[PDB]
Amino acid sequence: NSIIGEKYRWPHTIPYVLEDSLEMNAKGVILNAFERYRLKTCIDFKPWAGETNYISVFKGSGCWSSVGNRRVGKQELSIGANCDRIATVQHEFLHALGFWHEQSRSDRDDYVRIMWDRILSGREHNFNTYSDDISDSLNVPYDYTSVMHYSKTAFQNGTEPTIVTRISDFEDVIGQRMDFSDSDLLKLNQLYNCSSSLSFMDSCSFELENVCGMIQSSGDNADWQRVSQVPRGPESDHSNMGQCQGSGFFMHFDSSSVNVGATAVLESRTLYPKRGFQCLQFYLYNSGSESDQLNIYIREYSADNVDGNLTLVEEIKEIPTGSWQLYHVTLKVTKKFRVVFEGRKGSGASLGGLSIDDINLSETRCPHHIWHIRNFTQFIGSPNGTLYSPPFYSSKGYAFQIYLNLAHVTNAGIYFHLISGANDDQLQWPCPWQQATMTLLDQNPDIRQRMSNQRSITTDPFMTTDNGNYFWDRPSKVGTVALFSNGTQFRRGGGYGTSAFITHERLKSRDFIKGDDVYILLTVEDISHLNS
Amino acid sequence: NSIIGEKYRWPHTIPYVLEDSLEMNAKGVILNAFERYRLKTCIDFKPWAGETNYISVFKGSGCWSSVGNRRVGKQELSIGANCDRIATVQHEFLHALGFWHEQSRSDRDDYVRIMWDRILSGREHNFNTYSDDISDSLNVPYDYTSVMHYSKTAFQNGTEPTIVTRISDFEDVIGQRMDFSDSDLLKLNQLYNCSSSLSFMDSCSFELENVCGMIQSSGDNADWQRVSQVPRGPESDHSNMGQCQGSGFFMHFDSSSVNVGATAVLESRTLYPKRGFQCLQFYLYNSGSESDQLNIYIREYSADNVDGNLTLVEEIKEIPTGSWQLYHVTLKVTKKFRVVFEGRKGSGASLGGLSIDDINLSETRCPHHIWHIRNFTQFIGSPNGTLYSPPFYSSKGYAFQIYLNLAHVTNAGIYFHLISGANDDQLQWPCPWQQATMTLLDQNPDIRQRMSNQRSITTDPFMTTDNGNYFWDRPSKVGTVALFSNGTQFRRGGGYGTSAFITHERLKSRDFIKGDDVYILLTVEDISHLNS
Amino acid sequence: PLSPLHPLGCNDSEVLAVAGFALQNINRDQKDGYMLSLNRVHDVREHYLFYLTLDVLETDCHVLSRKAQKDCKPRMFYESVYGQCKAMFHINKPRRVLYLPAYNCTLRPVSKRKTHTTCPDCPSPIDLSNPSALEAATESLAKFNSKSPSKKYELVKVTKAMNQWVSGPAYYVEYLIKEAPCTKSQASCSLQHSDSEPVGICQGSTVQSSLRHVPLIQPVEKSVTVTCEFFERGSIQHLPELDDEKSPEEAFPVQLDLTTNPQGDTLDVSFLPGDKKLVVLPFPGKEQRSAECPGPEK
Amino acid sequence: PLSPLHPLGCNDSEVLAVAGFALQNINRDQKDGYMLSLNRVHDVREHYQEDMGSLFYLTLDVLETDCHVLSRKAQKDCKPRMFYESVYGQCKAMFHINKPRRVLYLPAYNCTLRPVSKRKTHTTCPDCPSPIDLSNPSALEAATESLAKFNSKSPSKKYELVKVTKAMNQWVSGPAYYVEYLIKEAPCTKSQASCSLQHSDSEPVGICQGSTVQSSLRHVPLIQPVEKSVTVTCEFFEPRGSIQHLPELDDEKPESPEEAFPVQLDLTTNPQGDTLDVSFLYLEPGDKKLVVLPFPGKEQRSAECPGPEKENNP
Ligand SMILES: *[C@@H]1O[C@H](CO)[C@@H](O[C@@H]2O[C@H](CO)[C@@H](O[C@@H]3O[C@H](CO[C@H]4O[C@H](CO[C@H]5O[C@H](CO)[C@@H](O)[C@H](O)[C@@H]5O[C@H]5O[C@H](CO)[C@@H](O)[C@H](O)[C@@H]5O)[C@@H](O)[C@H](O[C@H]5O[C@H](CO)[C@@H](O)[C@H](O)[C@@H]5O[C@H]5O[C@H](CO)[C@@H](O)[C@H](O)[C@@H]5O)[C@@H]4O)[C@@H](O)[C@H](O[C@H]4O[C@H](CO)[C@@H](O)[C@H](O)[C@@H]4O[C@H]4O[C@H](CO)[C@@H](O)[C@H](O)[C@@H]4O[C@H]4O[C@H](CO)[C@@H](O)[C@H](O[C@H]5O[C@H](CO)[C@@H](O)[C@H](O)[C@H]5O)[C@@H]4O)[C@@H]3O)[C@H](O)[C@H]2NC(C)=O)[C@H](O)[C@H]1NC(C)=O
Ligand SMILES: *[C@@H]1O[C@H](CO[C@@H]2O[C@@H](C)[C@@H](O)[C@@H](O)[C@@H]2O)[C@@H](O[C@@H]2O[C@H](CO)[C@@H](O[C@@H]3O[C@H](CO[C@H]4O[C@H](CO)[C@@H](O)[C@H](O)[C@@H]4O)[C@@H](O)[C@H](O[C@H]4O[C@H](CO)[C@@H](O)[C@H](O)[C@@H]4O)[C@@H]3O)[C@H](O)[C@H]2NC(C)=O)[C@H](O[C@@H]2O[C@@H](C)[C@@H](O)[C@@H](O)[C@@H]2O)[C@H]1NC(C)=O
Ligand SMILES: *[C@@H]1O[C@H](CO)[C@@H](O[C@@H]2O[C@H](CO)[C@@H](O)[C@H](O)[C@H]2NC(C)=O)[C@H](O[C@@H]2O[C@@H](C)[C@@H](O)[C@@H](O)[C@@H]2O)[C@H]1NC(C)=O
Ligand SMILES: *[C@@H]1O[C@H](CO[C@@H]2O[C@@H](C)[C@@H](O)[C@@H](O)[C@@H]2O)[C@@H](O[C@@H]2O[C@H](CO)[C@@H](O)[C@H](O)[C@H]2NC(C)=O)[C@H](O)[C@H]1NC(C)=O
Ligand SMILES: *[C@@H]1O[C@H](CO[C@@H]2O[C@@H](C)[C@@H](O)[C@@H](O)[C@@H]2O)[C@@H](O[C@@H]2O[C@H](CO)[C@@H](O)[C@H](O)[C@H]2NC(C)=O)[C@H](O)[C@H]1NC(C)=O
Ligand SMILES: *[C@@H]1O[C@H](CO[C@@H]2O[C@@H](C)[C@@H](O)[C@@H](O)[C@@H]2O)[C@@H](O)[C@H](O[C@@H]2O[C@@H](C)[C@@H](O)[C@@H](O)[C@@H]2O)[C@H]1NC(C)=O
Ligand code: NA
Ligand code: NA
Ligand SMILES: [Zn+2]
Ligand SMILES: [Zn+2]
Repeated sequence: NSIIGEKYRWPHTIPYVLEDSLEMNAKGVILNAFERYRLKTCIDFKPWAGETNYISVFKGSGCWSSVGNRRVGKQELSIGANCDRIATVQHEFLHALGFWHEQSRSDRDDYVRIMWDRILSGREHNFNTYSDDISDSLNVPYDYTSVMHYSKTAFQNGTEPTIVTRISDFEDVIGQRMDFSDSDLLKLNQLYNCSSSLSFMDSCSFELENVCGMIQSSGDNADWQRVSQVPRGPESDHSNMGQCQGSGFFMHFDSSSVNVGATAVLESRTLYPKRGFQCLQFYLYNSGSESDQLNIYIREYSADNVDGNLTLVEEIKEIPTGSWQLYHVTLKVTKKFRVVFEGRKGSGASLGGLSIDDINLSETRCPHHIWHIRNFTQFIGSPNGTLYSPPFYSSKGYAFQIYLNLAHVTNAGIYFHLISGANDDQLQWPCPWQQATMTLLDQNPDIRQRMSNQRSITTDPFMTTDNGNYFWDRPSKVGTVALFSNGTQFRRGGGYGTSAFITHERLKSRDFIKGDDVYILLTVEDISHLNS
Repeated sequence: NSIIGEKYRWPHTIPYVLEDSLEMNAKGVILNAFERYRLKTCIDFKPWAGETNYISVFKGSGCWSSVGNRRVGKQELSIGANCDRIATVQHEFLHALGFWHEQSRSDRDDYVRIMWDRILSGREHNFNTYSDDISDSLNVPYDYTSVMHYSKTAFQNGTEPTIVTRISDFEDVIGQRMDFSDSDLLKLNQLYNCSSSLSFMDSCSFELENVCGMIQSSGDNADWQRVSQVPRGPESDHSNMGQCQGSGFFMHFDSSSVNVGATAVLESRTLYPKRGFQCLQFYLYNSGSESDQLNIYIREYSADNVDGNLTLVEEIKEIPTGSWQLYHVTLKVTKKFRVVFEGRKGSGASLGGLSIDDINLSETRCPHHIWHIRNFTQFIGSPNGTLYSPPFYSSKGYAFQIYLNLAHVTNAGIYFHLISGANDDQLQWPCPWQQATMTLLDQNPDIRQRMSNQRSITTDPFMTTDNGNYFWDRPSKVGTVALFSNGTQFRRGGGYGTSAFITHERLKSRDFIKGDDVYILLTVEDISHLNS
Repeated sequence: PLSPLHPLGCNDSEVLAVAGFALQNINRDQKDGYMLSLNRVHDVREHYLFYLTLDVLETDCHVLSRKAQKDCKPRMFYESVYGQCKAMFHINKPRRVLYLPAYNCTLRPVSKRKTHTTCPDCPSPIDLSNPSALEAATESLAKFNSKSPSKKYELVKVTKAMNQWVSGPAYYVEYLIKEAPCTKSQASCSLQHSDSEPVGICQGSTVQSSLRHVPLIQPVEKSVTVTCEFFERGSIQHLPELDDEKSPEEAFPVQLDLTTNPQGDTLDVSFLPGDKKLVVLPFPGKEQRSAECPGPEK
Repeated sequence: PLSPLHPLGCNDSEVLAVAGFALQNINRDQKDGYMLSLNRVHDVREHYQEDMGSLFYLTLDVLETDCHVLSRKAQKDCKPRMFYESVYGQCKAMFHINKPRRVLYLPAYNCTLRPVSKRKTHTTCPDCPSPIDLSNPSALEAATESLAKFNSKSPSKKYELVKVTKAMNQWVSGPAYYVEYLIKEAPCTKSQASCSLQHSDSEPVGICQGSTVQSSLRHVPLIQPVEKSVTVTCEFFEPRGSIQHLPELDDEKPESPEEAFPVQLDLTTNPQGDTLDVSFLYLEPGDKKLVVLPFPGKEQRSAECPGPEKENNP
């Protein structure tokens, strides 16, 4: 898989240029791909400032790259039309770092079979195999789930698969373009001696007695307890549900047996931010009343006061009861800090308490909005799987709504719709360069192990429809009348996304669907500044 | 924990000198410690050949080392009297690599409490704490199980603990000296950018559908199947038993439904040896008759024949039925090779088959002998916990027997006894410099995650007893009459080992006791060549 | 020995300028294909007439475009076409006359195996007679003709063809276009004798993927692009790829001999009425070359 | 300047030889403790008076060795102490030497030594043994336990303990004490035999290095497990001023103003000077006056006199 030679290695922080030829959506997508590298690898990207060799992104004839550092000088990397997929970018950058395709391994013939007669005439070289003389597999077994593996249909001349995996269960698995596989990182971080990443800070699932070094101080009246179940709720932790009950722990704040006003605190260990922006996330179960609350503080340690500056960052009230809920808190800490979790019994008859599990902290930007879809399994493949998201407001006052279509026998589609909002009389029409990213969260306990499915579209203010109208014009001009959940009419502008966001088999894989719930993490941002 | 500064780093392959002052046992123990480093880290040790700075192990006042590469030239490390324990050497070498003690972290006060009045007068500096600007904890939480953490009794003036861990459950956990903790390696490999090790080759527990890249060719008549249970046996896999049943998978060869002579093969992926000696180990369950067998082959790939040189290395017959058994195969492969597992139905009425799980392959030396103790839990703390091992022969014809004493309320002790053997009329008496290593295997699925407890004694031919007799003289001269399992009398020479091999709480921790079975891996070797 | 052809340097001011003029006449003699570019002079001889051998690289301008060498960038590495061109050109300096009686070229496309080991996802060229390349050419020409409100253009031939996988089939063709016969209500059509001669060249593409599209309100099948650029004694032979195994054989064996006789022959250059003759000799071989003539690769 | 003492270099062949002779007399004047070693000369002043009136007023930088002053061993056979147990400081001394009359004499000396900071030795070596109080009951116990072992091996001689000279502690796997102590010859034969020549009393006859390790590891079978692990080794022996020992340097101070080793060596406070009657100077009954002056101050260094360290820790 990897090319052999110390000359085909890039410096850990790669100099890049994002040439104007690139699409606005492409420029945007590329940067989000750089963030997946920063979060999961020791590879970083810095804008070129005179370094002899550097990668040069650009709308070329497709999407491609040379394998490894060719020490040419300006090394080109195409992101032409239909390349502004994130995992396409993560894939063409893995070529640049020194990787060939998965099916180009020396051992490949024992795992997959190449149906040579079904390939397009003259396209044989796209199915090359490299001997361990120039290709090092780095002692990792053959990976079907690789982000560098072709799909069963690559270069097909007809409706028949050119790459038949010898084991039948993996014939559709090959070709995934959601995120890096666990083996993809295993080889990359081995190749580049990656011991630490830029964005990763902490992951806590409480499956160990030392509970990630979380202390509790002199926990007032009550404290948090590492339990594997609470009689009223939940029956199990969040990290392992239909897998194992007791084999899986979480922290619990029993509010049923304490007085009104009683608080219990759980303080993390010292964390050292290296960016100044963080996303603290976690799953909360409420078993008591809606009156109980979970406040969050940040204890920042300045040199003037060695006892910290406790600052209330977010207060979580009215937690829905009898279900684990995903919460995202936006931080902006610059000094060594601790995260303080404070459960607080409200003035309401509680028969349980607050349960917390699967805590992740990264130096990433929180989603602007989240769509929690409950009772998910039955919508897949059903003609009534036409889900519409709650209405949301962009950071620029643009109202929107997401459409999830799961009626197709095989694929699932997502669409971005603008809608009439309160600020419409003050907004710029047509909608200029707002990039909407929709991500289907892989609900894995570890954030370093999530292969969440991400798509982005950028509102082009010059796009027209068959009637000569602007596609992203004011929804009250070019839009169709739709109903809100309360029956109030609204105007919904045209949808725009993809018919193949995820296959139904991929959606049913990994943890995208946990506890029959699904989460669509939404970020709409003005990327107009990327050109000039 | 780690010292801050690029200058306090050693080159990955550290030059060492094992000074003549060292004990024979100590010299032997040091080299076994170097092997734990080679197996679990990217740190290597090479005999000094003129390199400016180098470690120099010598018999000094007890056990000590400087923290990090002091760039002095000859840097001293002392392994004196009573420092000949493998984890003591692994500990003093972690100081040399740049680590302070665990309780010397900046955060230590939140996890442990130092009872200053209970410490010996003037021994305050042994409980130092280092500021985050001189010591880097490398973003790893506080580790009680660290091989660099003092015990609760370190420097005590009385019977009261000087280090009281704030959480009561871990007050005895602190101080372990069995092997590196998972956090000990996490920080070391981060510090030294360790991406790969010298000895690690493969670990397969079959908990994934790709089964570690194990292919089966055109498996004649039958194939091995990834199952989580077999009706006749076993009820579960070996990797997970009392925790989760159906979560753990394993390969199975159903012999009950095939005819006599039928074979099923499971061929590993290509492995690349970098040493020329290997230990292939695995757990085998027999559910069919004693007639079925599991032959092992090595398919070595030479450049002259690209189809390999298949060679039968070991044939496993008469497998005990209804229990998982640990097996060790000694290899000596120099070229890129595959391990071929062949189950074969014998001529006997079988109602199950052969089950295989927890396969590990390292470039280490197999134990010379193994002691499998069944129904273990009841012997611990019982006055009838005086276990005697089966008789064994050293590589030099010296007969011996191991003694496990578990009658003490708190500690477990192991003793090495020489006994009368068939070669006694031809051996050198007293027994000259035979190093006996006894290891209590931590039965973890991954060999990189085992903290097995290891002790070594070297027969000193000059050691005398109160009667003026040589301790390691011929057992028929200085020995007591003992009985074999069959009631035949034999002579047993004096025992020699330790009263505190492992605490009963540590023995009941990790996986030393899996399926109520315990394994004592034995290696007796002539180390006479180490002095000059 | 005779040796009238004196071996000269390759980076010489007179040798580098004459090679440029020789390449201009070779490109002007071609009526099919793409123009060449001077990378370096492999060897040069001088007789009083120059018998030079030059290493060339194909550019992105068709020979019918007649564009300047400054406005013609070379082809990308995945689609490169390079080779050697043996040529003879006599430059009469006192009479201000430049002529090239004969030339011969041999080019080879870059090995598709080498371009996929160095760039796995790169587009690689396909046969010009590929049905899918022909389809991509018509589909793209239909788009340009749908934009044209009074001029319609027919397809002449596919000049360059390529394929890759964006997320499904992707074809990249280049083709010559002719002004379709005047199909209007006028019986005269202004006596338009705009025959089968090409009027320009068009670059087109097709991408057939199942990703990024509008709503169900009108999803489009393929993604088409088209761009059109309008125009205003010897041969170039094309040999197949050089993938053969992993130096003995002549990479580009060219044969340019005016006369097989070692004494030579006279060429009546009457176009320079004056009785002007030109001394000729057989093709200069290896060994009698100057050490200062390997050629600086541009 | 009007200074009769000329500022001389520190690497001079003469200043390096006379400092050695001065260190020999300082070690010979001490009746308790361990001998010192010349690391480097901090400062050197030579008063070249007529008839060889060399009043060398030198400031020396010294390091304690492993030989007791009673052993009277050569400087060649005395290795310096390890880094975890080092004792170093300054020794201001005045030395008279008459080359034509073959005379060497040290009229006065004063020393100031400090043990190495126990905090610094545990940041640089956490598991290293660090010294303890000589009056520590556990050090005294280790000294008697080790002396009992040596006396159990002795088949006709018995030795008493005089005093603990060096004491140390560390953790091997339980308590570990490393003491050094002086031994005297026990009263001859208790109350048996003629016991002639009993004048061997109250004076140390040698020094013994001992140790105790009390751990719960590597031992014989239940047939006779030992309690402590004892070692003992014995080595037998065959002007106005003092060496003052100050406490540890900077364990309370996290680190220049204070004199690290403040030494006061002034023969006369008067700036004119005084005469020292050296009447024991060779055959000469008279003409014995030695010219003296107050302690040389700072800022008059030779620039080429910091002192090249002959014994560096790195
Ligand atoms: C059925 O169903 C349906 C569906 O569901 C429904 O519907 C719904 O309804 C509702 C009602 O009913 C509604 O609501 C609403 O909404 C709206 C909207 O929202 C959005 O927007 C906004 C705005 O935005 C904008 O702005 C900003 C600022 O500037 C920016 O940033 C952005 O970007 C934008 O911008 C744009 O625009 C503008 C104009 O406008 C322009 O200029 C520019 O250029 C651009 O273009 C926003 O803000 C929002 O957000 C917010 O909120 C949220 C929640 O809510 C959140 O999330 C976020 O964060 C934010 O925050 C907030 O909050 C906080 C607290 O919480 C605070 O603190 C802060 O501050 C903020 O505020 C979104 O996005 C809105 O607006 C509204 O509200 C309003 O109104 C009300 C009534 O009236 C009231 O109450 C309130 O208060 C408000 O008011 C205010 O505001 C306004 C606006 O802004 C103004 O105008 C006024 O004046 C006022 O102000 C005042 O106050 C404030 C506070 O509050 C302050 O801030 C201020 O100050 C400032 O300003 C001033 C002015 O005047 C000046 O002077 C000074 O200087 C300064 O400082 C003052 O003081 C409401 O909320 C909705 O919408 C609907 N939906 C849809 C879809 O449509 C129905 O209903 C049913 N039905 C049945 C029958 O059933
Ligand atoms: C092992 O433990 C012994 C007992 O330790 C004591 O008790 C435990 C529970 C803890 O609280 C310890 O911290 C505590 O020390 C150690 O012995 C003790 O050593 C200290 C000196 O380190 C000594 O302290 C002195 O005490 C006198 C007063 O003592 C009289 O009165 C008490 C009762 O009121 C009685 O118990 C005594 O026998 C006496 O009758 C006091 O005047 C001294 O004060 C001076 O010093 C302090 C600074 O320390 C200063 O602030 C003052 O202003 C003042 O000048 C001083 O505090 C204890 O008395 C002694 N306890 C006993 C019972 O002996 C033991 O130390 C070792 O033995 C010592 C005898 C001594 O030789 C030490 O050098 C030895 O290290 C300790 N260590 C070891 C290795 O065994
Ligand atoms: C230019 O290269 C051509 C290929 O090497 C030469 O033509 C070849 O000549 C052979 C006889 O010498 C004959 O068997 C080959 O079939 C023929 N090949 C081709 C493709 O024509 C060519 O020779 C002359 O010039 C060309 C342009 C034609 O007019 C030929 O008929 C001529 O023989 C070489 N040109 C010169 C000037 O040498
Ligand atoms: C999708 O949504 C509705 C739900 O209807 C019911 O639940 C379905 C799971 C199924 O069991 C239906 O038969 C139930 O009626 C369905 O819409 C109905 O369709 C029928 C005709 O098929 C029509 O007469 C009803 O009026 C519709 N509405 C209701 C509420 O009954 C739809 O058929 C469902 N489709 C599937 C496959 O789930
Ligand atoms: C250790 O081994 C034997 C086993 O004896 C039986 O099993 C024990 C678990 C316990 O239940 C005993 O009471 C059973 O008798 C024991 O040795 C016996 O000791 C008794 C006196 O206590 C004596 O009269 C018998 O003759 C012994 N032998 C037998 C076979 O009974 C021993 O007491 C056991 N000790 C423990 C604590 O397990
Ligand atoms: C990016 O801008 C390129 C030129 O910059 C323009 O002028 C400067 C001064 C500034 O105002 C800037 O904002 C302007 O965009 C431009 O070449 C490129 O355009 C794209 O490609 C050309 C050939 C056209 O097809 C055009 O419609 C395209 O948008 C700009 N890129 C994008 C993605 O907008
Ligand atoms: Na959990
Ligand atoms: Na398993
Ligand atoms: Zn690729
Ligand atoms: Zn230590």
